[PDB]
Amino acid sequence: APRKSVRWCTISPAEAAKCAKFQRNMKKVRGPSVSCIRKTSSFECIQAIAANKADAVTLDGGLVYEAGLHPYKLRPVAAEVYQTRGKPQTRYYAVAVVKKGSGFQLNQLQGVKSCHTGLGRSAGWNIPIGTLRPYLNWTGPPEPLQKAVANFFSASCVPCADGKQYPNLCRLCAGTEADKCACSSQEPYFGYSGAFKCLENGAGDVAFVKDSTVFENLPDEAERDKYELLCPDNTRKPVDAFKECHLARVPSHAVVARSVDGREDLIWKLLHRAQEEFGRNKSSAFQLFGSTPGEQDLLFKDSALGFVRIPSQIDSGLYLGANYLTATQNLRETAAEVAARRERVVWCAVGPEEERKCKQWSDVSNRKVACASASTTEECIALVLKGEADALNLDGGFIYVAGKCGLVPVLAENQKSQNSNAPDCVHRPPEGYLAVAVVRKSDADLTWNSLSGKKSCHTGVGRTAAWNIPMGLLFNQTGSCKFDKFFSQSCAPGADPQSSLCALCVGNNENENKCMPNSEERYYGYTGAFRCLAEKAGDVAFVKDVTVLQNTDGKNSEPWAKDLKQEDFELLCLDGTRKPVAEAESCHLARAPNHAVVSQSDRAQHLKKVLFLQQDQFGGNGPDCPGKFCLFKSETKNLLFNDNTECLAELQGKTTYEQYLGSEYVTSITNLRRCSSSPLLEACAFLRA
Ligand SMILES: [Sm+3]
Ligand SMILES: [Sm+3]
Repeated sequence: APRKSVRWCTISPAEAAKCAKFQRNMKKVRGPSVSCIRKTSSFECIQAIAANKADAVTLDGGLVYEAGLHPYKLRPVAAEVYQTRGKPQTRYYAVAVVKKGSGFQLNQLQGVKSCHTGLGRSAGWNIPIGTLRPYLNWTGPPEPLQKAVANFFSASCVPCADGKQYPNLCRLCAGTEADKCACSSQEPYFGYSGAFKCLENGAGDVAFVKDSTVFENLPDEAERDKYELLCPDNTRKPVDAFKECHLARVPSHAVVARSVDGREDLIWKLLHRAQEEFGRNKSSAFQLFGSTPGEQDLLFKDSALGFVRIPSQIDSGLYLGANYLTATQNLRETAAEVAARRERVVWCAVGPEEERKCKQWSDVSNRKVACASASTTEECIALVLKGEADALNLDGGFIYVAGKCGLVPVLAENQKSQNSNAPDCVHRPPEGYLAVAVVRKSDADLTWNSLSGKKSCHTGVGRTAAWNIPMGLLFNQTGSCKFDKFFSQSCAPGADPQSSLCALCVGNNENENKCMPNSEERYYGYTGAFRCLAEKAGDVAFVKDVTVLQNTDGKNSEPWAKDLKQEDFELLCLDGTRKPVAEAESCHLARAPNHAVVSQSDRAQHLKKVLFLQQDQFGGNGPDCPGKFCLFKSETKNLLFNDNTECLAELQGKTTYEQYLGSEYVTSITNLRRCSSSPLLEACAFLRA
């Protein structure tokens, strides 16, 4: 029954004392217990926990990142919350404080003495040095960045700096013999405050800090008018306009632990009660977010409202978020590397057959596109979220989540629709596709009204054509959320494998991977679903009219198909009517949005431009399609895009997810969520807040 005490990793004599007072205040409270291990730095604290020598340490963004790097695998368990001047947050602005009349503009920093909180943290280093990178003249990765900055500022006070090799980086540090440049509250200038003083005492001319710092020691407006903000555009404004003025915005500091056996469950209890037993003015016997006049920021960041518990799928990268990981990694990749990465495009494949495919496209384009894959649509969405990946094709069903995660649909898949297949596609308004209800005419007693407890084949859950529309419908008639209970059994990969919904699925040829949601599941997607009913594994196939068409009457030359015939298939129609496969126009459940590639709005454009190129060299009329590669072709296997894709088009202004899918569906979908919820939709829920 008992569960251990949280080992908290301190960093200087200061921290312990504080940690101390906490542990005891804690027990005096009859709350989960604590303890303090003792090392010398945040970087150290990391390793310690790594080797289960301890369990937690509140970390800076910059440090979180390192903490997540391979060997250690640390996770932002909890997040602090601060000022904002109004509505509380987990994001903070990174600035530059200089004394009125110092003159120099941010682009002029060469020659100035500068202050820094410590090595590698956001506000003081990560953000700043990257900004000024364009004036460093530093070979890149091969040549130590320390020497750069070293030689960029006349001298300075860099905590954790390797002042032996680059003494200039700790010159300014006012610290005793070895306390000098120490990487803890033993160095007076270490930390936000730290830096501010380093500027206040005239040591430096520019401090890189937290947006609240200044107000965090200048209680009197007057004093506050003595200083300013170096805005990235080259002007200077007042300390309280960080809002416009700032080098960057960066995510909150966080309580980190182990990828595995972190004891998350003990940590969060500790902090939760802590907010509650000694946070914002609750008692007077102790104060979490209160530190000595000697040193600030002990254990947590001073005057932090409190914490928020991060959801678990969140692993650092993500926590950070794109914008930050790129630049952070940017300070350790060559310019070349850099510009390289900016000009290309990494596509995110789901499943092997696809990666293969992405591999082709790669070699065919001469690397203008490269590849990033994984086992689940979710998965490739995250990757874009993290920045290992730029983009991929989504179906409206994933559009919705992607959109929830802040991504935007760039180009649309436009079928060789029918009117006039001239370069109309490009401008042609995406006209949609019909999700139909399919079964064996053979089996006619059957209707839409009959599907209670029968066999169903779904292309994928969380997808439109199949899942979304029908279940949504069924949701409208059953008044109940037990999706697995409706059809006797089912085939719908990405469902819980030990459920009926993944009952009728066949895993790859060697029957492995039952229910995964990708092409190995021979019953996955459009085709796979049509066959699941074809091989009669089930009775009702939720798919697109077109679907049937593509594999019957000798279309797909695959055995299971081969002798399939249009006439053999009937459409269930919303009024109990059944029709042949052609009357779809009047025999469908509804109209689905065409699929849509997507990425971070950021690259929105460049994404568009090279794909447009790629599509002029390899899609519908690809001068080289039947020749050395066809982007839009994949052996009735739908690799990357639908096999009938004429091309990809302009969204006719639909630029926000809602716009593209439209209110209704969107609403249709948000209704279902009342039934269920996914991991990533949740994740984002907290990140985008
Ligand atoms: Sm910081
Ligand atoms: Sm689809």
